[PDB]
Amino acid sequence: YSWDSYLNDRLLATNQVSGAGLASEEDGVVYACVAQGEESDPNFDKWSLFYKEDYDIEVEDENGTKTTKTINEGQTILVVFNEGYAPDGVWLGGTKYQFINIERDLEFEGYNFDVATCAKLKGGLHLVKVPGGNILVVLYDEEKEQDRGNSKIAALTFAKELAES
Amino acid sequence: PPPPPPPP
Ligand SMILES: [Mg+2]
Repeated sequence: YSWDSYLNDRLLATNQVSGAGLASEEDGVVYACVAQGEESDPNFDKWSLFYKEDYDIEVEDENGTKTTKTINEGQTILVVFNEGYAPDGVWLGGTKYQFINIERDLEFEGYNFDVATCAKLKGGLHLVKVPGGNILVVLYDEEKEQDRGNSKIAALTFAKELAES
Repeated sequence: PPPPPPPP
């Protein structure tokens, strides 16, 4: 019995999300995760969706100036909650997401949550600050007929469940 | 250290 069991039974089971993880608000790094897939399938790699140790990317600005940036993925989650913007976007598992929206103290059936949403090609993610100094990360994949709104409700339901514990 | 999962 672990966080995996809990994430799987309470959230992955909804079929509304392609993956879900929990990160500490201390560093924004995912410490537990689950993903849709046929474990095992020798070859599913849930962690590649949720984690990548620091890496440099090359960036070119509109002046054609090329620089190199070190991405710390955890910091890109924290910056959105801490500052209300993402200077470099939100990066998770080596994938860049566009920061689309944040709501603070969004009310969901008697419980209030800070919720951020980010988008990528045919999918996206939600970040929800949840009890016990944690951040929930939920992924959705529009190729799977999951959607932005339904995945958010799934995440919110799970968060409420946590709050209720 | 991660927290313990909630009871089922
Ligand atoms: Mg930038």
